[PDB]
Amino acid sequence: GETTDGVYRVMTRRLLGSTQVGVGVMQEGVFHTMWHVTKGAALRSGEGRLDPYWGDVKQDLVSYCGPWKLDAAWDGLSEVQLLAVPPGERAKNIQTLPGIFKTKDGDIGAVALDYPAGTSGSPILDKCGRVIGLYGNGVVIKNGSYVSAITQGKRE
Amino acid sequence: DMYIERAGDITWEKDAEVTGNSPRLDVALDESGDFSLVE
Ligand SMILES: O=C(NCC(F)F)[C@H](Nc1ccc2c(c1)CNC2)c1cc(Cl)cc(C2CC2)c1
Repeated sequence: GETTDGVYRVMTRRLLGSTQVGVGVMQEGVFHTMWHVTKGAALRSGEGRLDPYWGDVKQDLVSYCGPWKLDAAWDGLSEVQLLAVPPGERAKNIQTLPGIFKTKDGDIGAVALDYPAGTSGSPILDKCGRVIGLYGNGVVIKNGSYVSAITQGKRE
Repeated sequence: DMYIERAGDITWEKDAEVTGNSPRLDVALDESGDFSLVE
C-alpha cells in the first residue's frame, strides 16, 4: 500500500486499543526498523503486506521488501538530529551532539535522549537530512537516564 | 498483527530544540543485541 519515503509508526491492535511498539524509515521502497520492535513478523500497510527480507538480532535491525538501503555515517564531530516519533505525539526534531559507545570491536556514536520504549526505530539525521542510524537500542546509566547507540546497517 | 502509519518527512529542521549530553561510555554487546555497561 503506502510506499512513500518517510518516517512511520509501527502499531499493533493485540493489546488494549492501538499501541505504538516502534518506528521505522521507508526509503527506496524498503522499510527499515529495529528487530526488537517487530520480532521479524510481517507488517501491514493498509491493504498491502510487507514481508521481512534481511534481519539480525545482534545488530537489532530488520528490513522489509528489500536489502538495507541506509548507508550514511556520523562524522564523529557534527551535531545530529533525532527525528523522534513518540507514542500518541507528533514527530519532533531534537538536535544533540552524540557521545561514544566504546566496545571491544570499535567505537559507535550515541544519542543521550529519554523517550518511551515505543519510540525505538526513530531515525537520526545529519546536516543533509541523510539517515545515519536508528535510535532505540542502548543502555540505562546510573542515574536512570537512557543512552542509545546510533545503530546503522550495511549496504550491499 | 502489526501495521504502519506515516508520521512525516525525513528532513533536517534548522533552529530545532538543542538538548542532550555527550557521554563516553564503555559498553559490551552480547549475542542477543543487548548492550551492557562494562566497569
Ligand atoms: O534500548 C533498549 N534496551 C533496554 C534498555 F534498558 F535500555 C530498549 N529496547 C530493547 C528491548 C528489547 C531488546 C532490545 C532493545 C535489543 N535486544 C532485545 C529500550 C528502547 C527505548 Cl527507545 C527506550 C527504553 C526504555 C526503558 C528505558 C528501552
